[PDB]
Amino acid sequence: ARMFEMFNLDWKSGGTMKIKGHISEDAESFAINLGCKSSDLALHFNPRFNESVIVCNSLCSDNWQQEQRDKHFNFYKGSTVKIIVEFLGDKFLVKLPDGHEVEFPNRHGYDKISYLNILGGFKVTSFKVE
Amino acid sequence: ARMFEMFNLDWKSGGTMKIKGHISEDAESFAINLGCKSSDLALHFNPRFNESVIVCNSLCSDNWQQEQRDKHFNFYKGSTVKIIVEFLGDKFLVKLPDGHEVEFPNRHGYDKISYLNILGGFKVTSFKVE
Ligand SMILES: OC[C@H]1O[C@@H](O[C@H]2[C@H](O)[C@@H](O)[C@H](O)O[C@@H]2CO)[C@H](O)[C@@H](O)[C@H]1O
Repeated sequence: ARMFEMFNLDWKSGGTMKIKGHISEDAESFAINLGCKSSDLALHFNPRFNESVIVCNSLCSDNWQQEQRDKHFNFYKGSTVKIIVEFLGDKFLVKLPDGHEVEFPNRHGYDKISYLNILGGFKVTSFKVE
Repeated sequence: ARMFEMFNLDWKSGGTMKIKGHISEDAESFAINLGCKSSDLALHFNPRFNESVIVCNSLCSDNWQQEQRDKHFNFYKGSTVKIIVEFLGDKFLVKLPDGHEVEFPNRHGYDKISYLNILGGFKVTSFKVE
């Protein structure tokens, strides 16, 4: 379910967002979604424990686009983790705890991200945006 | 007017929450609301620029209880402000940047808070809950 939702971010290129939180002992997945509203997302970052893969995708009027899969998966159920997202113009970059970077294109050319939600087995304990 | 909403907080007595953010240049008020759901609030903390007062209250099934008004008002439109809230057994203590504390009684004897929202002219930039 919906853990966290924020509206009216005014997050722009050069922006950095730091999300720390607890992954449920029973999690099968969680997602950090960034866009302009629930049905329009620049970045859906979704670690999936069953397939041991991080899937990224974008959502356009509630239509999912073509996903990207990263098999560098060092997430653990029951743990507290820090995820850093950077809004880098033509792409998003997600830095993981092990220092791996997941890169995802800013396909639809957002210049501002106003909406965030976090769903699934992830309880936010710290959030910072600049 | 809804800016930030979290569910499943699992925040318990002895916990501390830090909410720092930017008060809109054109803000008239903002509110930090903590409780069990949007209709049952242990704490509604509402600084109002049109009255220069902080109104506090609790909400019991969409009924407001007795207001507590704090005339100590050192808030400024357009500024960034850090607010700390401590969940104690008898009360919520809200620590303000200038050292003033607002003590609001824990009228409904909550020992767990699962719901937070922030409304109005306040953009969170740093949130932490423990
Ligand atoms: O008590 C919190 C509650 O206040 C409402 O506004 C009040 C106002 O504080 C009071 O002085 C006047 O007599 O009645 C108003 C309406 O009941 C707000 O509507 C609500 O948002 C809360 O902030």
